[PDB]
Amino acid sequence: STSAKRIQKELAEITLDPPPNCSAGPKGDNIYEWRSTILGPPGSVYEGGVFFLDITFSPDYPFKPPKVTFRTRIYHCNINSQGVICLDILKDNWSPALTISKVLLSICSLLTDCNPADPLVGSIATQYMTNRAEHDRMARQWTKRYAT
Repeated sequence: STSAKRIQKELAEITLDPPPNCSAGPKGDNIYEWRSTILGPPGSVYEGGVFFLDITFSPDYPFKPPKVTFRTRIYHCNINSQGVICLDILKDNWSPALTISKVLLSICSLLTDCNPADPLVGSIATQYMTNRAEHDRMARQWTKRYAT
């Protein structure tokens, strides 16, 4: 189908050229259900953390973005306690020109540079801007606590 063929193509692509600090692929024979491992970007507050994400592709992929959620609890203004990720390209800015590699690169980028002006957890966004020192202390603590 349009969908399985696209997924198989994107799987070959990502296996050959994975994003830095990231891997991703099917959980089993069902090619629509992937898992990903992302390492906290070196130099970031998440460094040393190992984060797991679930990825579910639609039967209408690539016309609907993949559903991507953090399984691993993380302290981040764009990622909530249910692992929902506030990322334009996962919602209104998706297009069929994008790929699961580009999504995962953008999420890696998001861990490096959060978007506090477009927050999912406003309290954390406010903290990032007014008391960065403390935000970063907490992000580090949660990384060690939950992602190690």
